[PDB]
Amino acid sequence: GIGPVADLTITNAAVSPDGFSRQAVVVNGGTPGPLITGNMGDRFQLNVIDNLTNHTMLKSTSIHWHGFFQKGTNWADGPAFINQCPISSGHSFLYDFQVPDQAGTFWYHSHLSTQYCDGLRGPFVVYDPNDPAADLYDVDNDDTVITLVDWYHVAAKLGPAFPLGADATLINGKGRSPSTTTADLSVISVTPGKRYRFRLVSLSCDPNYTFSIDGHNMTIIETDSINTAPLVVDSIQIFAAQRYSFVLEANQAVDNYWIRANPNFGNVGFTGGINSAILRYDGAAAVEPTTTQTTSTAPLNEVNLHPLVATAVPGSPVAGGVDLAINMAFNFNGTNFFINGASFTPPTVPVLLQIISGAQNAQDLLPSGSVYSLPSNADIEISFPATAAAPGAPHPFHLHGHAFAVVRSAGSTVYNYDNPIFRDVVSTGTPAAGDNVTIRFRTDNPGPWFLHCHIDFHLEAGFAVVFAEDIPDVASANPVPQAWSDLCPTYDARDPSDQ
Ligand SMILES: Cc1ccc(C)c(N)c1
Ligand SMILES: [Cu+2]
Ligand SMILES: [Cu+2]
Ligand SMILES: [Cu+2]
Ligand SMILES: [Cu+2]
Repeated sequence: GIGPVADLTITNAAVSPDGFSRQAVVVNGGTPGPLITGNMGDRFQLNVIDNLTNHTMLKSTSIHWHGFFQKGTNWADGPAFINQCPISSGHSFLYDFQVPDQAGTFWYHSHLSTQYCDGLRGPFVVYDPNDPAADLYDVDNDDTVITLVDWYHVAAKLGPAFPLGADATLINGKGRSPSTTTADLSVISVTPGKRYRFRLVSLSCDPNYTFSIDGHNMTIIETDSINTAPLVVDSIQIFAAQRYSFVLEANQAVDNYWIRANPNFGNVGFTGGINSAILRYDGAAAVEPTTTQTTSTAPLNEVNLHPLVATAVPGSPVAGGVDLAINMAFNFNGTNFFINGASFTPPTVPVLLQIISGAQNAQDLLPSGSVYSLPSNADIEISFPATAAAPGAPHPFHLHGHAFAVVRSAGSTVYNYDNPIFRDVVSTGTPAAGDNVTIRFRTDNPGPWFLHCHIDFHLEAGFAVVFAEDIPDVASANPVPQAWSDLCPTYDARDPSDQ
């Protein structure tokens, strides 16, 4: 892939991953952006060159590196109006951060409005030179990365506020729509007897996917960048922005096998080969598979996921047994989402800048009602009670700057204070199951961090909140480069359309 130091030139271009031509936001020439890679400990210097020209998809841009804690570099997190002002067309900005005690599968994508739905998204992998699970597989490179994308024929700002289905699922950049069943599919090669570490990443904007491979099992060894105890699975339900590394042994008869990624809504099923890709054993003919899907008897269940290494759940083994506990009461009034009676709306001055400029607490920070103060070095517990007042469930919630422990998973009434996995994106389940997904984390990273549903269309509608973590240490902990301090002046000078 493209080493720790690289340029990411953003432009507009007509594209047709599913056979349908449409203008989009492209990175270095392609929508599923280029795979970015590096090793644990590597310093990353990703220069984002904004050469966009299309206002309707927004000439401005900002990029978030999903999963990375960005400790000491809160200004490079990406969230527009949270940690920075957007980059302006004709300008470039350098994201320069280090990745220390982190290694696994991630991705990058615009964090400006719904722009990542229009194409600014790509996979990001950080290898571990001494990976604990290295002995469990033979191949792990550019070809074992699998990306899932919900592709729309209509641009994000031109279609419905809430699409309710993508025209086609893209696996590794390719796929078919009910109207383009002869479009080329992605092919993933495996050689007999070899074990592969496949890195499954959802770059989705709304759909969650039920992923499976005909005739093959899958051993999960990673969830959202956290090393996981090996778990043999039949199928994987992956929500927006989640990731899973699973080992697959090419131990079946040399042949072509269907790789399925069935979305929860939109064009479901596999008629005409949609929502599909191809697993091709060396020696197999270049033809479509004809293998049949069988019933899943070992579905992945988050509750069955455990950290590879013993990792203590912050706080105490009791409900609320924590320093600060917060419940997120979800709501919707039609066009907009709410969290604790507030509907997020981007402030003009980015929250990081507000704090650097003197912001002393939650009351000062804007927008009002969407910011929470978090004391440093403390245990936090948050609950997301599924309420039908919030349509669109299951809502995958995401926390920036930290990995959290899922003490209670969707579709379960258990509270695990001893063995829960840690991850950064979690499904908050749904209301007939009486779900009440609950997570915990320790405030070990000073700075303002976003917390929101990763269904971009819901984020755009205000389904978000901001955590102002340890406000006093914020400015000192996150020194900002000149280029960052210039972002806002150059962005605010732009005319509404001359974006
Ligand atoms: C409001 C609303 C209704 C239905 C779905 C599937 C989403 N995402 C959002
Ligand atoms: Cu993130
Ligand atoms: Cu994200
Ligand atoms: Cu949502
Ligand atoms: Cu985010």
